[PDB]
Amino acid sequence: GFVGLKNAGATCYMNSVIQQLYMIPSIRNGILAIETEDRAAYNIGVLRHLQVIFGHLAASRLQYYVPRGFWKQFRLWGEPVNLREQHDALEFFNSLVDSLDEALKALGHPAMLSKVLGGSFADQKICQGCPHRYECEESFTTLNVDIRNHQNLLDSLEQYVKGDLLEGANAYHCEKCNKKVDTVKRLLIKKLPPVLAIQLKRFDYDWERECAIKFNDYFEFPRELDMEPYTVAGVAKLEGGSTKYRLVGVLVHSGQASGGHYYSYIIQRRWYKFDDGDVTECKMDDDEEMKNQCFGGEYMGEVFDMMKRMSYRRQKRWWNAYILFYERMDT
Amino acid sequence: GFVGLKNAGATCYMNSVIQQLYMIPSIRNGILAIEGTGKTEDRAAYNIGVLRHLQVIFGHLAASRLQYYVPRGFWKQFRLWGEPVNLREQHDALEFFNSLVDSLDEALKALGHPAMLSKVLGGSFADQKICQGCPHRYECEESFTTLNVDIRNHQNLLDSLEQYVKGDLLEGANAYHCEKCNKKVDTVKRLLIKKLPPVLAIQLKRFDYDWERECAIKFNDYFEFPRELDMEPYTVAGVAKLEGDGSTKYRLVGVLVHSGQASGGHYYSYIIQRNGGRWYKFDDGDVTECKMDDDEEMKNQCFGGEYMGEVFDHMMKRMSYRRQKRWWNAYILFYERMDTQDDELIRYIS
Amino acid sequence: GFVGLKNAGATCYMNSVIQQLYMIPSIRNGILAIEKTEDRAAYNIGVLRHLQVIFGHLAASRLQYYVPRGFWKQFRLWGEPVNLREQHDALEFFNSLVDSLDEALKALGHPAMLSKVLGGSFADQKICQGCPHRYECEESFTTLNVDIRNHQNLLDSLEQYVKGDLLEGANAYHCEKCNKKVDTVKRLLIKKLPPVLAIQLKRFDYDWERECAIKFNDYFEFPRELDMEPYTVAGVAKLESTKYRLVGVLVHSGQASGGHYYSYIIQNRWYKFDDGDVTECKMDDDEEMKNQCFGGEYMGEVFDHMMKRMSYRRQKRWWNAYILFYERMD
Amino acid sequence: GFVGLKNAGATCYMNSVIQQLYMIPSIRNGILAIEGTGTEDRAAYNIGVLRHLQVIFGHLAASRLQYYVPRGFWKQFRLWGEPVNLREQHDALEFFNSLVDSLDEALKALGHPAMLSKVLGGSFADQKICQGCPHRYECEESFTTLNVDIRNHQNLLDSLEQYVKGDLLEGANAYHCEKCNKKVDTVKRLLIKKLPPVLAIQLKRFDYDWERECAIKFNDYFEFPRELDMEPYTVAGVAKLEGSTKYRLVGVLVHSGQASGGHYYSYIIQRRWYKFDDGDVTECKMDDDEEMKNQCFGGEYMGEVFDHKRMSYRRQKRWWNAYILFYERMDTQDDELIRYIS
Ligand SMILES: [Zn+2]
Ligand SMILES: [Zn+2]
Ligand SMILES: [Zn+2]
Ligand SMILES: [Zn+2]
Repeated sequence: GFVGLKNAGATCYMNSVIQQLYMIPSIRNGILAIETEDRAAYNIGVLRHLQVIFGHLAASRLQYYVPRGFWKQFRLWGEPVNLREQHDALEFFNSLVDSLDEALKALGHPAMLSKVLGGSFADQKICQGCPHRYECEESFTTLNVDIRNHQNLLDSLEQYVKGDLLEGANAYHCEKCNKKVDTVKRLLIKKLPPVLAIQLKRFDYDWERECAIKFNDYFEFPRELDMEPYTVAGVAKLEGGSTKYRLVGVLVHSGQASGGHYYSYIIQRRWYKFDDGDVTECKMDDDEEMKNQCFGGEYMGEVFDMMKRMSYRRQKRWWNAYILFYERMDT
Repeated sequence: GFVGLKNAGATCYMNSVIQQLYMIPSIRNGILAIEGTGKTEDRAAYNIGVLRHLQVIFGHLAASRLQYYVPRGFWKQFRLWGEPVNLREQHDALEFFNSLVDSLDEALKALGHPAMLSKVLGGSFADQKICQGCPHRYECEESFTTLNVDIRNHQNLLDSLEQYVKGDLLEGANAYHCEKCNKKVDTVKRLLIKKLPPVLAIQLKRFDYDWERECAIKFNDYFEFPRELDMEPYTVAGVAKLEGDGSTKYRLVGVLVHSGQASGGHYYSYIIQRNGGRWYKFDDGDVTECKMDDDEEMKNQCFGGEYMGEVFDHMMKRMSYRRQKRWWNAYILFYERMDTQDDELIRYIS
Repeated sequence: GFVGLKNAGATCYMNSVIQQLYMIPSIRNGILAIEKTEDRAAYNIGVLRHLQVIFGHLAASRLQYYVPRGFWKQFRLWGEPVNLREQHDALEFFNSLVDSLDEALKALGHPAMLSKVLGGSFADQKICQGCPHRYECEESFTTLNVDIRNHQNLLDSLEQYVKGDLLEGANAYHCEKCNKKVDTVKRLLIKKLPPVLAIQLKRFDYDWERECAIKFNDYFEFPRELDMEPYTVAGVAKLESTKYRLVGVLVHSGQASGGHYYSYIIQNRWYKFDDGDVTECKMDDDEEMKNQCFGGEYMGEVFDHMMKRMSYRRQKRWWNAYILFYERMD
Repeated sequence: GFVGLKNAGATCYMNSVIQQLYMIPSIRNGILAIEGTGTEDRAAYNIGVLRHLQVIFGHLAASRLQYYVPRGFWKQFRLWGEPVNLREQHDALEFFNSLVDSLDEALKALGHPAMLSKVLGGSFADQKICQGCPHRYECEESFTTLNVDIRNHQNLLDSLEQYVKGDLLEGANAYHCEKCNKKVDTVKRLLIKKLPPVLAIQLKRFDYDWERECAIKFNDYFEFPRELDMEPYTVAGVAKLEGSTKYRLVGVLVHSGQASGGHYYSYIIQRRWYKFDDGDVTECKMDDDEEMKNQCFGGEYMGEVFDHKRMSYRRQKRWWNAYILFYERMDTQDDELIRYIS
């Protein structure tokens, strides 16, 4: 079927992301089709080394490719990479796509990854105690959604639209009126990308225990997604080109906040599970299995040990979806 | 022979502002030079109406033999954020100023000219976020027509201008989200001045609300400001010079003063006559002479603050020391840059 | 009870113009309300100041004429010093004077008054006939200069501004957008109309053969009432206030190089301002208007030989209107 | 390598200009960066023009195909109101003017500056220096190209000089000084007030002949340099004699053949030269001065013609030659071209 990627030590965060980029036809074919002084050669070398990986992923009959070249080339925000250290896979995704678009521009090409993954918000402030309204465009490569106060994607996406009331003491300063005014601040989507990448905000820091911490809360997301209710236009239609998406990719994280393990479930343009060296078949077409493998949450574990005693302990599903990739229905 | 402006009832907020614009030569000569002046469709005519009536006023200020002019056309024409103006009601002089420069600029643009008041009065900040726990830095441009400085927690202009540069440290639980690193990171948020205007209008933030009393209030705190001002330490260049990667000097030309309570009270303008061959007090219909060249008078009329009043009553038989507040003080400072009729404000652009 | 102005030698061109500006209410009262490149600004304020003095004496004093010694000393024509015995073009004088007075005001803070009162503009239009483009720019004017040699009356020569010139054939207009020559009408419409409209009859020119300036004394009639609408941007556009009354005729009499200037002006009734003497006149009557201002040839009836010979000879009326001043009804 | 553009019939005038615009980086990256594009008629029209140029620039940057077929542009584009017959030849400069005007209108309407006017736009100071009187008259006149005379000069510098020398309005044809109210001998000249970042220069090779009822082409010899100093033709430069002003040649839009037909193509420099001839973008020897001369300067030569046997020698014209030169200023992606202004 497919070709894997060897893990150097703790580079599943590289693999899980690359493999997801590889499986977007537009980025695969885009990258393979390409014929401060140090930074320019760096970025091109990253693009150049990604090409090689893409080449071997298309070509090879071997079960996995070792990307020794990428590992030596890659730097994460300038500094050198310890291949035994785990890193935020999103942080890695952000560093790679910047560098690729930097590398393309540097060879007089149009910014591909920004085009395929880039959207923008209309940041709207509607003043309620005065007639002023303010908006600026703010760009995004990922949509970052709340996991701790919502149980599914649609509800957390609606939070962008609902906004926050800037009120009383915490009121918005209207520049024109020269006063504090009660005001809705919300974010609508102005430009929807051909590929919509969504981060489930599962990671944070525990002050009381001096360490990074993972929220494994239950959180569900659909196979088909309609973004119209969250767009500028859509909200205008309510208030007085394709807006539909299908799930194609799930980047999972499994284990602790500091370490743990990354892998990627992806559709064949059925579902395959890309886990470092081994790209296996899986039941992601089944909804219960989608639920157990990705939605997270608690359950009652039924523990046995030589199977003589039976314990019943609350367990966390510590394996769950971190990043969702959705493809626009006209793409 | 300076002409005043009639007060309709509570219109000193218009007069004080208008007079300050009239006395900026580039604006005066710019506005008077615009020919062809004499819903979406409604607003372009409205805005040109505003421009037209200002031209008229400016005309009479420049020419009339009278002690004052009565700008009825303007009063009838002017609408503050849509609503028609009740001439008996006091308003924030800065609101008025904002509404007025916006309308003028929109009139001039509709007529193919540049946004004159935005060119003369407009600057811009560089809103810089400097991450301390990661190598990232984020910058965006934000325009301003007025620079707004804190009066409560500072005692002079220079120190409160320094607050823009010193910034605020976004830390701990309140830490900045670096979107590339995808984590909370300790960060300095600050504003440096990117573009300095030929005329720099400065708001002393003297008004707020009291929830306990359900009324607007005035902070009459002491606050001093100099006659010459160097803006370099607060600019992008000047801070880049200090860190290691056109005139920046300014002369005080005007003080728009507010006197009395936050709800009502009274506005008037002290302004320099820009001359080759001094200060005058423009108070609605009477433009009187004044001692604003002297620092002690400047201090008493504009710097605000508390003092000990020698109060005399009981047909002069009782002297009492009561603590008093100077409720008359500077609200808006006008500063004019040292390298300041410019032909390029009148030229067609569209 | 009007006051005259003394002629220094050949300064009737000054008087004729000054007296014509004195009788414009808005210019009189405007001037009377005003109390290398460094010397230019100081020169101009001298000129304004000195005119104010003349305006002062014309109104207040009851002498038969004023002598403007200071204005003579002060006034310079395009940098150079005035020779008080040298005749000059009264329009040159007018242009140099209105420039100076507006330059003086602008420096003193006031707005340009004379430009306001006398200034108009043209929409300089080019209408391409062989392509769809049109080009318009705005030119300004203090006087309107009309052809006299090829027209017999004011309305028809004003009409010439509108008729324009056809830029055709080998002399065609380059359309900048199309990048080729195209047949084009170039015309001037009046964009802005001044409260006082001043109009030049183009009577003077040069004769290369004789090495001297020429005067054309051709017949040329002008009405007491003028409608300017047909010559305006808006009037032409409608078709495809603006009313004036005559208030002053600046006359020139005699030879082109020398000769003599005086001003007929309305008070209610016409008065002839001729240097020191301000006699009354019959300019209310149309035959006098015609004989004094319109020019043209006539058959002179000459008597000589102690009244024993009558001979008929063609004669030119060498006394005629040079500059008309019209005031806008409002 | 480079992507060509398909000729629709007689649309090499479109392709030759577009390609030259595509190769100006500040225009390329400027046009591609404009979002929100993807009397009432003209606002939609002009934005449509911009949008369809964006897709072309899209395909020229991206495509691995040998040429792109700009079907959307052909449907969209109108020349002075009328729909364009794709079989008709047109003046390449007439196309260029219509296109820059339209792009500037689209941009102004979207709140951005007039990009093409910022990059290609200069202005003259139309001076009139009265010699018989102390008056001087001056007005600003904008230009999108410099138009230079080919017939009475042999090279760029001498014909640029002509602008400075001017015409003497004298004798009966003397200038009317408004202030002096007389005719006065006067120099009328055009000096360059503002120099653009890209300088487009028209060589005036086309006119009408009245005898023969048809358009004609002057193929006279006219040479131009690779490096060009514009200081002596500017206001300040003449003010000396009484931002960089140096330019590098980056572009030559050539016309080949008859006045009313013929063929356009574009030699453009690689920021080494390349020949953009509709669908085929080929290497060329434009770095060599003999090749520059033979391909662009025009003029007559002695042709050596061979037939069967027969070796005749007939005088002949180079009917292939430069029409429009594109020079790029030495101090020239600029964010201030894409900022909001309205
Ligand atoms: Zn407001
Ligand atoms: Zn960071
Ligand atoms: Zn045309
Ligand atoms: Zn002259």
